[PDB]
Amino acid sequence: FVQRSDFDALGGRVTTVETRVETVNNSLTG
Amino acid sequence: FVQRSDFDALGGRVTTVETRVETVNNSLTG
Repeated sequence: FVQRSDFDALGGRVTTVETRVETVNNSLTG
Repeated sequence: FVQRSDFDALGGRVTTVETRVETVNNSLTG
């Protein structure tokens, strides 16, 4: 199985990418 | 619960997307 810390660590990366995928789209649209 | 294989399988997708989100931004910025 997998520990809670590893799952929470991966959750931060997913949230961070969700911000960048929209910042990049907004930056280039400008 | 969830097995280690499924967590590691999802880890590859997150890493792959992290590369594409920057390649796409760099390709369009060029």
